[PDB]
Amino acid sequence: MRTLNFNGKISTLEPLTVTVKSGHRLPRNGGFNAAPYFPGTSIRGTLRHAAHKVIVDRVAELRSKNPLISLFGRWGLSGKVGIGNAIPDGDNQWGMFGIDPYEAFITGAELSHRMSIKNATDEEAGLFISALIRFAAEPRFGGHANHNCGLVEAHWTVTTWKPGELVPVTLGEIVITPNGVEITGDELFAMVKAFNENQSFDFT
Amino acid sequence: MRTLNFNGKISTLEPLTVTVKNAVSTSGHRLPRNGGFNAAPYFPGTSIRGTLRHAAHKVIVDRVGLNADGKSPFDLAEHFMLAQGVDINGEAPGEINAGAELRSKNPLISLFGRWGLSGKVGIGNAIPDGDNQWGMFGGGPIDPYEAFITGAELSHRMSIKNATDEEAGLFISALIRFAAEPRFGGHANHNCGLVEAHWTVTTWKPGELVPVTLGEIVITPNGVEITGDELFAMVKAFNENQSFDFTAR
Amino acid sequence: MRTLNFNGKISTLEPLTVTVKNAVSTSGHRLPRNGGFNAAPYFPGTSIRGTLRHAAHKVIVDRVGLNADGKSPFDLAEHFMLAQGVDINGEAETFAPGEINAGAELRSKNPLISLFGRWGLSGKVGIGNAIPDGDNQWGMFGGGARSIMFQRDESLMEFLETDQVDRLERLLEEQAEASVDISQIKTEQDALKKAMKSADKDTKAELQIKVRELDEKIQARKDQKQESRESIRRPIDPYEAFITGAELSHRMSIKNATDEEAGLFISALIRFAAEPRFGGHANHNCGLVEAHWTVTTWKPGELVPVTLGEIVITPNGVEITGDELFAMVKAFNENQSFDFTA
Amino acid sequence: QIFSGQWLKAVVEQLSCIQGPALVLTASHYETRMIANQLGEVSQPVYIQKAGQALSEIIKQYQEKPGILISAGASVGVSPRGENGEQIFQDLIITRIPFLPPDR
Repeated sequence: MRTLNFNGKISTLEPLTVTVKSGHRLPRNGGFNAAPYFPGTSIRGTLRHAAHKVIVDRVAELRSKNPLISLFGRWGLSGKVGIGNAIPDGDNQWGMFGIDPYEAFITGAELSHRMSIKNATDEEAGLFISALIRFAAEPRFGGHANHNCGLVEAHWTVTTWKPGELVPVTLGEIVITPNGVEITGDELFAMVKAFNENQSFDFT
Repeated sequence: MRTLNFNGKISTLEPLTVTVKNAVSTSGHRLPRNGGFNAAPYFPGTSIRGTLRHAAHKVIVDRVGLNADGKSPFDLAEHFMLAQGVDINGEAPGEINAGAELRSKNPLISLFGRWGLSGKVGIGNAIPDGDNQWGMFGGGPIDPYEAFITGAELSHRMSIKNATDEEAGLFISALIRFAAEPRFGGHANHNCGLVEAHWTVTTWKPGELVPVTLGEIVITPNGVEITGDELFAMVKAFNENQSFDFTAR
Repeated sequence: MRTLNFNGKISTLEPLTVTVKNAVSTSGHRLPRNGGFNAAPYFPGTSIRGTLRHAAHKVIVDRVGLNADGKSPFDLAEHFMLAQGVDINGEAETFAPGEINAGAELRSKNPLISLFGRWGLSGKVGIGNAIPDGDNQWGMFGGGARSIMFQRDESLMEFLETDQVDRLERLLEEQAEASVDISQIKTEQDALKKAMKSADKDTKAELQIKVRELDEKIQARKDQKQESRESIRRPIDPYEAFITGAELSHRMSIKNATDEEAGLFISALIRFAAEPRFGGHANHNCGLVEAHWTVTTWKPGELVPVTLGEIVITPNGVEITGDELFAMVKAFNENQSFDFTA
Repeated sequence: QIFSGQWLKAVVEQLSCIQGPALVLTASHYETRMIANQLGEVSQPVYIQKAGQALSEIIKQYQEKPGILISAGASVGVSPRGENGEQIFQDLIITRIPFLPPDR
């Protein structure tokens, strides 16, 4: 039932390009001359694909049956998960790279990123972490497949907060990198085991 | 029985949107605008008020307790009264003085009123400090929704009017519990709504020329800092008051 | 007996709204317009005058003080006369002999009735309407919509008992079929509405009666709904209000005000500054304002008015300038010759 | 536009004294509605021209069963004649001369 906040950083080893779907610019974070941001729509799309293909690999009342739909949700159903955007930290650090050139963050970019699961139960909340570990096999956070834009590393400090108390408790640290997936916190491992041990699933 | 004004800023960690049917037009989800066509968007006080009212409802049902089955003793009518103030059961001159003890035994319904019962708390509209702190978000033919930007400073101001120690402690506890999920508006997907905010709770004894700051309450993703021994005093006053019947109206 | 003109501005810290019964119509909540449909809306002087009168009444009951149990010495009649201005015992008559030259003494004994007047006693204070300085500066606020608590968030299902869950589901189903019933009743209603206006004379009378009985039918369906007597998930009518920071020029004047009455007015503004709230929708914190007034007097026979000071109401405090206003407040506070029971 | 009640009583009285089908040409559809309201339908079927209706529908309502037809406006060179053609209303009641309102 814990509401999990994944506050953390995304480091980029490659120029990430978005708005693949007048020129090719990044979405404007207010006005025109303000900083850019990497839209959370693509991040939650990647997490949707990850959860979809992990449940494919394996196999309120609706929520127990389908942890995927509990996380993300259909139109009628409220999804617990929400994936914010990636905001650059410093000034400049983005450029016209790349045929029409496209706008991208420089190699080495570090972005502050926020993801959250409302009122997550350990069963379905394990699915999100398993989606990130199987993401780590194919770390795609870009919009180009021919130019393989999207290679990123990202370290997320999971901070749950039982409501009422003054401070949140850090469950652990989830790091994704081309070397693999690194996980800390015994209770996060137990959470993903909870996910594993149940088998409650349904297709979409 | 003091008047506590909560004056301060909300800094948005992610975008912040509200689909108010009044503003939204054929363009799409337009933010409420605080004027004419080219005014400065404002985050309605109704949205923050609902969020804090539901936080107060959740803390009330938590402090009342949960049975072994994990269920709250309140019934549907009482739940709707506490969060929505809607008279599900539907049951005056005899009420002229019944408001005193109805407020005394039900601090929540005193704080956030019901139909015919004036609420002590007033939760205002958050208003941006600078300019160009609002844009379109949600690119994916998909309607882009209007929202504020990360780090936008919205000047907010609540005010609890003639609140007691339990009433103010209830509001502070509601802010503590809201700070667990400090999300405003909607767009839970895309993580829009989460804010970190800080308010200086200043009171003002009527007659005095200048108000006195009881301290600062700060809501940040790493915790909720409550400064000023007076906010703690009202919080523990609310917590230890064992004389609240939440089944009256 | 000096005339004080409080000329100044009210800046709107939180949206300023008021539901004037004339101004509102079935079209929607509209601020009282300064003449016609399309004029610049003003904040009524009646609302400001009532707020300041209640502030002065609270000032007077605080200065008189409370007993050990905390009950003011005044009775219900005295409270209503002091703030509400209505006589409970009928001791108020206009243009009656006997009250000639008793008004001055009553005003000296009762500065509140002197300032705000009663039935037959002219009020010395006039609290003008607030006119916005610039165009726009008014718009639709509040709105929103009530919603089903458990549909918005599902964590509240784990708090409600299976019988209460059943009551919830029945509430939903019934509210939905009632909503479609009211929907088609409204379709008939609006169809009628189309002819309510386009019609001949007293042909429409019948249609007025038809809509009245269709609304009694609506009430009947309300009673039929069971559980909630109303529609839970309903849209809220937006209310027109002045935008935050709106500059509203305000002109108040106290006609031939003694230093005592002026001091009572200034203390009333001081106490009002503790909760600087005008108008309604206090649930949305509407009405909070900061206001600066330049108090200027005009000795009759003189060509120019002299400025006795500026009174600035701000969330950070009450700023009083000029020794004249301070002397007025001190004169009001020091005077122990005030009988509020006459 | 208030019609004196005494005149209404007299008009209904003379209308009911008719022993056969009749054509009442009132001046306003408002007069049509007040006269219909004041009538107790003691006579054979009373056919009324609703404000902004079409006369010919009441015409063919009236051919099948002749009676009392209160139809303001109407006329414009029309006649409730029967099928082969015959005078099927021996009486014609012009309640008031259709005096045009004053037009400032």
